Amino acid sequence: MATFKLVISNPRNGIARQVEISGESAEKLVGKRIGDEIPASELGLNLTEIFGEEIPGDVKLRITGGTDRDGFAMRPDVHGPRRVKILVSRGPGFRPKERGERRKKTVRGNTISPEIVQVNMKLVF
Amino acid sequence: MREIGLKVQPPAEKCDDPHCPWHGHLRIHGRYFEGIVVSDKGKKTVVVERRHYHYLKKYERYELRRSKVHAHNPECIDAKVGDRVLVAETRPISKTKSWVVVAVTKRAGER
Amino acid sequence: RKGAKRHLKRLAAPDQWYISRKRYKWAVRPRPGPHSMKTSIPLLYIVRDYLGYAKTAREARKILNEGRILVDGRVRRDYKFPVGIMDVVSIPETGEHYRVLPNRIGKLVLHPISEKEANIKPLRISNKRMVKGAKVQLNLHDGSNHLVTVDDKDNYRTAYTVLMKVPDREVIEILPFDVGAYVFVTRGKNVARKGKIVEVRRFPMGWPDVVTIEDENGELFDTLKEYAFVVGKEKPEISLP
Amino acid sequence: MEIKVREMKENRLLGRKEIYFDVIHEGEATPSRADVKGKLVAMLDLNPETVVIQYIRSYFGSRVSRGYAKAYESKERMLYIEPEYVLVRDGIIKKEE
RNA sequence: GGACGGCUCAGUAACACGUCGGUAACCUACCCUCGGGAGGGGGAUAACCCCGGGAAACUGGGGCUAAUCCCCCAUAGGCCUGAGGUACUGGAAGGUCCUCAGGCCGAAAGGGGCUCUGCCCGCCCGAGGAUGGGCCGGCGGCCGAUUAGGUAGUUGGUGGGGUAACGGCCCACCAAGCCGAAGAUCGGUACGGGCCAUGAGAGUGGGAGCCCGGAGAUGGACACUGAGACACGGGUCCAGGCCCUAC
Ligand SMILES: [Mg+2]
Ligand SMILES: [Mg+2]
Ligand SMILES: [Mg+2]
Repeated sequence: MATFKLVISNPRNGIARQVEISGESAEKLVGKRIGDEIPASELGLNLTEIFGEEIPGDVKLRITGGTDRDGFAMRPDVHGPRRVKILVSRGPGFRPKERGERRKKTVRGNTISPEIVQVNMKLVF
Repeated sequence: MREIGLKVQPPAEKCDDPHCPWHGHLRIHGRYFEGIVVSDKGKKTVVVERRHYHYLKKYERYELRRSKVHAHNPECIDAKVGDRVLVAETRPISKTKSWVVVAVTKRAGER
Repeated sequence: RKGAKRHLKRLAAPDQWYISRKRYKWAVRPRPGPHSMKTSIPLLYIVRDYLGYAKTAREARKILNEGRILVDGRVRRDYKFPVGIMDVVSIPETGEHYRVLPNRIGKLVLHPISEKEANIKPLRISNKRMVKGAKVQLNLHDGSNHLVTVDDKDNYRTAYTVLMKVPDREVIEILPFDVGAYVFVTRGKNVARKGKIVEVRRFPMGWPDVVTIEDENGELFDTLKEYAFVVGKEKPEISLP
Repeated sequence: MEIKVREMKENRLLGRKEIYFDVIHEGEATPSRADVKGKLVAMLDLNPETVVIQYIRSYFGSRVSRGYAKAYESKERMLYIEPEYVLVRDGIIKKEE
């Protein structure tokens, strides 16, 4: 399959909702990178959606990241759909405790693939 | 003319490298001794030999012990093989050189 | 190995502390401070062991943090603070003053004194820089520093002594290093010995200068100029032993 | 029991009289801190609320024990300076749970 | 703050150790003294809230906020060079200081608490000291000649680079030096010492336990951060081995 759990985030409210897509909408998301806007109109999810009120105009989604089935987060700095194991020193995919820790962490690349599960989406007005 | 800390006659001519105590910026500190030159091949580099006697507690006797030092030789003091030079300790000038010749008593003849 | 020392073992301690070296494992490592490790002892040992106002370091630290012990007119709350030669340790609540001075054995002792002398501290000058502003910084043996001017820069010389009023730091009574000057030795073999200077020898290179000193009983002994501390012109005037 | 004081020195820094004393207990066991404290306040009209006994040590072949006690000017100084185990021993404090 | 302490003695025949000395060839947070300063702006982000992902280890997105967090500007200050004056110390000035030039780098938390108009704990710069180290040198301490020639950046020099700092430490170019039969080189063994055992002593032997120093943290190699580590309870890779796993 190509199903995806999208966490949509409204910054106007500071609020978020999880919605699972499972078909050709998901397959349309496939191939997109962090930084790529998409409209909920074609994506399928309604506009009086789970936020209930404060309905948008036809506000457009934008990808911000997400994790895969094995738990590794996409890093926009990395190009491709595949995983790498890199020294990072502060990035998404690493929460450093000491001042100069620099651990090597496995991450996923920016562009979406079937192996993704969590997909973070800010709605952009 | 400067008066480096140990009273002995300076050279006559005054033109040298900065690694000369009197005419350059080299400093001397620590220990100083007289010794005999046994090599003068290297440019601005001689080998000075001491000869002290070492006591053996067991055999109640003495043995000679030679010690070379590898000093710097400024052209104002062009000490040659045989001369009783005065040598003094300074900073490292090379891998082996940490000493500098300052004065001479020449020796055309030896035994 | 990888860095500095934060500890001290009581056997590896200075030889001039009166410490009871085998009773425990550890000793107070002195902080960096006025004097050196060779001419100091920590205030904890002074409060607990010498004077006996505490059997325990917790009591001593409580005292020091209450502020009952001055060192040259200043409250010292740190138990690792170095207290050195010719230092004045005052306890006002008890009306006591002590001069830290060395013994003939070479160890540091507290000589009792009164308030008048307790407002005095003699300082061997020990160096003299020219600092910005074209001012003269006297660099004194307690690691202290005094600024003077290019007018009396010549009245101030290196091995001289300066009497100092310490809670204010006002120079009184410069005492020069000359012949006839009364002197108190601080280190060496002839440690807590005193007398008048007789001679000085120079010794070309970095070999330290040496002074010949005449005691009260007419004897005549040498030591180092750096270990010769001037206390007076003809009389010690600081109540030494 | 017989108390015989050796030394009684003041400490204004901490605020306490420090008493060193002998307890002669010929023929009896070395006495209890309670009894020693009572006899001590009597011998010296001290405030038992502030008197604290540090040690009573009996030696080999002596039946003359040696003791160190402390007499604070204030119970608050006593509770601040003196440690909890000493206070518990003299019974000033019931261990707090 | 964690670079101490604590453990071990593999390696190492070496300036590793001991001792005398040197650093005018260097670094030093905490601490002391003195002398000065704290001006003007700005920003983000944890915690928290919404939603989570992943077997775990771990980790994402959005919203919100502060600081003794972070950034900027200027003033001080720091470094280099050039010129000259000769006030300082030193045994001796490539040092300090004074004046002038050209430049580059470039601070700070007037923060917090009280009995608040004063006090306490604090921030930055400079000068020195102290503390702790780095580096240099003289002397000193095993075996083997069925190990005799060794060395090729090797010895030195000129000029540089680099370093906290001197240095063939490294580089370019010049030369042919350096070590050695008083035993080099190679091999063997070994942490060094204070000390210990023994013995009339001379001496022979040992150098786990306590202190001092050194080195190492499965083997090997490399870095980040920090005053300080190439870091036993931090990081990365290889080798080797083991553990959990939803492989
Ligand atoms: Mg700026
Ligand atoms: Mg071994
Ligand atoms: Mg193991």
